[PDB]
Amino acid sequence: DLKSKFLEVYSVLKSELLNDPAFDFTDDSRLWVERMLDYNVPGGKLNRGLSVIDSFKLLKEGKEPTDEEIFLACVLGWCIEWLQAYFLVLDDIMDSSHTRRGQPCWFRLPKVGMIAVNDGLILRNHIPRILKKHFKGKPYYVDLLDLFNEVEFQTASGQMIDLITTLVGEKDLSKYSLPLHHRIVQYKTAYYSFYLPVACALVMSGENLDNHVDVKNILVEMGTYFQVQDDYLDCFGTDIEDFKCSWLVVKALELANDEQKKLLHENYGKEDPECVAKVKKLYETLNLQDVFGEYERQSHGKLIKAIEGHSNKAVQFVLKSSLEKIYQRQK
Amino acid sequence: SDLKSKFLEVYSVLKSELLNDPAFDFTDDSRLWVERMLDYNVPGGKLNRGLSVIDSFKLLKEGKEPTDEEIFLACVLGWCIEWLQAYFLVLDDIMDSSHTRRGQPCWFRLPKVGMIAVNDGLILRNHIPRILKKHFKGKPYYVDLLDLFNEVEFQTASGQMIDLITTLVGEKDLSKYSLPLHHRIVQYKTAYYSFYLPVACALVMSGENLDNHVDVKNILVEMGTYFQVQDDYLDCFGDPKFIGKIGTDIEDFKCSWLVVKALELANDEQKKLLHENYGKEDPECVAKVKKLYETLNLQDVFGEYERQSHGKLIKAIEGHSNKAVQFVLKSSLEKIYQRQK
Repeated sequence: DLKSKFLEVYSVLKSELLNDPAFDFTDDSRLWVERMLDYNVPGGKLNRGLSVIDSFKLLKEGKEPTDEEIFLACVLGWCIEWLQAYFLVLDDIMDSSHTRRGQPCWFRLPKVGMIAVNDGLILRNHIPRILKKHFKGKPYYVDLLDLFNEVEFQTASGQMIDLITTLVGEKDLSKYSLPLHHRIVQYKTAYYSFYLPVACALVMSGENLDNHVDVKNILVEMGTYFQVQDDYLDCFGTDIEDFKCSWLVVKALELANDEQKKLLHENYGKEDPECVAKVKKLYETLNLQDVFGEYERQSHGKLIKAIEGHSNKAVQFVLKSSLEKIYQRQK
Repeated sequence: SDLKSKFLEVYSVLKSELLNDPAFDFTDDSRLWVERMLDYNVPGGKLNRGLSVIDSFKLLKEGKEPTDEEIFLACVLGWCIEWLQAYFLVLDDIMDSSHTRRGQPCWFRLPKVGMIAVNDGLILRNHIPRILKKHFKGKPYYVDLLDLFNEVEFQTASGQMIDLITTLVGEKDLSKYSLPLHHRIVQYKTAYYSFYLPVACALVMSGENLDNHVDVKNILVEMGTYFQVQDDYLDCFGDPKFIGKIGTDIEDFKCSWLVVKALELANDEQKKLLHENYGKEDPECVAKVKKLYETLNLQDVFGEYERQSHGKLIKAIEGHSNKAVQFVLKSSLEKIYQRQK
């Protein structure tokens, strides 16, 4: 129903981009861009993109959204998926990764290499082209541009602190802390994964985003909790191997004794299954599955009370639906 | 100079504002990181594109003295152009596996940076909206600024794409290289951001609608194409002391204007000579290619191209109905006509 229409809208947007009047395409560059698009953009699960349409429908009370609206919401969802693909291509380059969704990373294919860097740029610059094409006549056009620019800035800044914390500070693991993890996760994932889709739906609904700081705070907290879920599922996956500032290692560094904190310092993300076995058993000995369960339900309580504090029924429906889609997930 | 010093003072102001940005939770580490990256990559060049914004705005302000506030806003737009260029240059140095820029190691070459520089490029680009929002959000031409910068960035990235896939992908047949492909690469990769964008910023500040200045855009794009032809010529026949570096376009198998004109002017033996020497590093082949350029008299062909381009541009410029616009375009032309650096 909606998902099929979303993929159809992908085909529409790709056609428009490959007939863009701002660039003089030839067969070579048109085929290059179309292969790059098909390899990097539509292959994911597209949850963030479709949540735009979901949120827009719930904010239109319990009524029917029209046809234009459905198309527009799909276009904004695809803008979010384009943003994510743009970040992922460059992240795979920076992480020297090999595989994504079971296929080689874009930059790993022999005819691309570091060209993929520029491809990342292309992906990002497709978002204005799309927006201009479908929202230039709308009165909230500039709000869209400001929203996407600010969320992109925040995601890049979160990636920066993740990079510097890890690669520039794996001397002392003491560095990893609970506020540092919270900040990294809030800026790198929460704004674009949870705030941005609902903010798109709100802007389309005619709302001023400056009157919805409550919604933004709640969604940022919910995204932090989502990424904690991700950190937990990576181990219970190469976070330990990659010396990442995971929630699990941070909680372990706060709950262990001097001997177990010595164990962590002397076996964290330093190659070999050996080293990765010791970390997992330290996690078991501290019973980090019960700490994560307690954190999980406690966060759930926080979020539901905060959500029921809001004065708009549709907003409550949106936030409650977002929460239950991830509550006690295994994937 | 007076205005260059004021321009660098405006850089300091913009950097302070960016390091106190309310949209991000800075700590000592990331604030020092962003400041070390900004100072290393943004203010160290010649800032010609940035300062041309102020020059163009003052030329368009026929008759009525610009305020200090207007000069500051023009400086801000010039710095946005320099930020865009810095972002592109950081990523280009990564893609080209370069080693040094302006006599110092490339940002990604420093041991504590490496591939972090990729994300640093992103940071640089996303500084441009932060700056614009900070200083122009209340202006009625704010959205025109955003559209201008987004579209020029799209066109620059696309020009880089066709340059990369022309040079790197496929086999390395030198036949593909042609004059239309060179024109397309050069127009989209350099001309829009180096020549159109500064003047367009000055025009937007003047209250103009850019949709009524397509002629200006055409003239500036053609002028930027001519500028990059000059750069291609000087990369081989220029002076390394005056330019700053030694040109390696022949080694790097670039779709230069010189090799294209050589392939259109040579005979079968000289085109085979070109096929068997262009694009390898060792100076024997480079010297054969350069002396072929000499025997083909590519210097005099370039001189004739330059004076034909000058005549064309002068005629097109004097076709325009606004004298201030004509002054802007002629000032842009005479700064580069017969330049040596």
